[PDB]
Amino acid sequence: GNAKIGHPAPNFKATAVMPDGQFKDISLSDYKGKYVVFFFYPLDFTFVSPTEIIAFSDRAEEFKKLNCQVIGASVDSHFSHLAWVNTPKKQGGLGPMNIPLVSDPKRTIAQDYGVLKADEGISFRGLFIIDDKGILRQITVNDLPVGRSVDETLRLVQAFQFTDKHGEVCPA
Amino acid sequence: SGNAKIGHPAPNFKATAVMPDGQFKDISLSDYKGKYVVFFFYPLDFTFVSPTEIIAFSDRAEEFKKLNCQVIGASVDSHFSHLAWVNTPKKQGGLGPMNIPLVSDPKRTIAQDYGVLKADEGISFRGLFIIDDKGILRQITVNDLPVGRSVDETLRLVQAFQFTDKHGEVCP
Ligand SMILES: COC(=O)[C@H](CO)NC(=O)N[C@]1(C)CC[C@]2(C)CC[C@]3(C)C4=CC=C5C(=CC(=O)C(O)=C5C)[C@]4(C)CC[C@@]3(C)[C@@H]2C1
Ligand SMILES: COC(=O)[C@H](CO)NC(=O)N[C@]1(C)CC[C@]2(C)CC[C@]3(C)C4=CC=C5C(=CC(=O)C(O)=C5C)[C@]4(C)CC[C@@]3(C)[C@@H]2C1
Repeated sequence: GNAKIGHPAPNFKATAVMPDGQFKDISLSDYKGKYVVFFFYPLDFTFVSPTEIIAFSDRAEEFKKLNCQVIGASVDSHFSHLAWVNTPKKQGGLGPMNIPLVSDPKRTIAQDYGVLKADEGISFRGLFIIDDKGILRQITVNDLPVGRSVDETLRLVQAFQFTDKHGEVCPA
Repeated sequence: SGNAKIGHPAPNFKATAVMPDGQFKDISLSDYKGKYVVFFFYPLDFTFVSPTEIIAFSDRAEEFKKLNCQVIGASVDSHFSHLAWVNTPKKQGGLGPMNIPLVSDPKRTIAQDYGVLKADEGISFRGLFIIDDKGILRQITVNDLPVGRSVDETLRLVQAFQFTDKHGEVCP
């Protein structure tokens, strides 16, 4: 792919299901000025991904406190995303979301980020930390069965922000 | 770039390492078939963030041994540089005695194979790779230089891959 540490993260423009339940076309560049956590999950209506998606959504305020936007993505259609959002949580659904969920039906965003599982047209569990200038700072890719940690993601975002500011602090 | 792809054999290498007993030995990734491997790069010796990471993995090597997991560190520095850093006591800014081997990659080919060579600076990013007992790459982690890695998170991942290896694999 085109995701390289220290280089601009690949832009994308894609339809997402937004927290209000409506569809909107969004771009990574919409979020310049904020840190971004951009994470891929394989498919809707699965059993490892909902733990991650719900954790990032439940804890969205902790990312907001770090001026950090979280965005999820999968190759499944935006209609499929909303169907899972609208599935009651007690039946295995996501429930209302605090983060947008991008649809990548052409697989070009996963390819751009180097996380397409080519023999099975879905993304690996890629997670990318992009700074406020659009520069890629961190790459995480898990094989399909193993999920990610919101605690670890917050540790990384905060640490990148602290090290960003080091030489810019008052010299008193 | 690089040849490190999830679900494919992790790129083999054969290189000089400083072993835990303080002596040089030429080792290969394939030496560790039958065990999980955590293989991690750091930018160069005698630095300031890297020793904290190296010493943390070394100090906690027994937690990986309990998981039948070998930890291996690497950088582009010469094998003599590694030994001098080990031979410098921790209280004077060195590593002190190590429980993990440290691989030397002076031709930069291992860093290139794993896709973590930083262009025109001749050093690796903070790459970390989880390789299963069959030699297959399961996890990719790459941090930009200012932010270190977590032993807790690495153990979480190794444990999670070993957990999911227990159910549903092609050979009963
Ligand atoms: C007329 O234009 C202006 O006033 C502009 C601002 O717009 N100031 C400006 O250019 N200062 C200059 C000339 C240029 C910038 C530097 C060299 C670098 C930072 C600086 C050492 C420094 C950093 C940290 C605080 C400081 C004092 C505090 O009371 C405090 O709370 C904080 C947190 C001081 C100690 C005040 C002086 C300081 C700002 C100087 C002085
Ligand atoms: C499949 O080959 C056979 O069963 C032949 C008869 O044809 N038996 C055979 O060699 N038995 C022996 C001698 C004895 C039985 C054991 C020790 C145990 C299972 C085994 C590790 C094992 C399990 C799972 C697959 C395997 C290879 C594949 O290509 C595959 O798709 C699948 C799903 C392999 C890796 C092939 C070797 C394997 C069968 C050996 C070898």
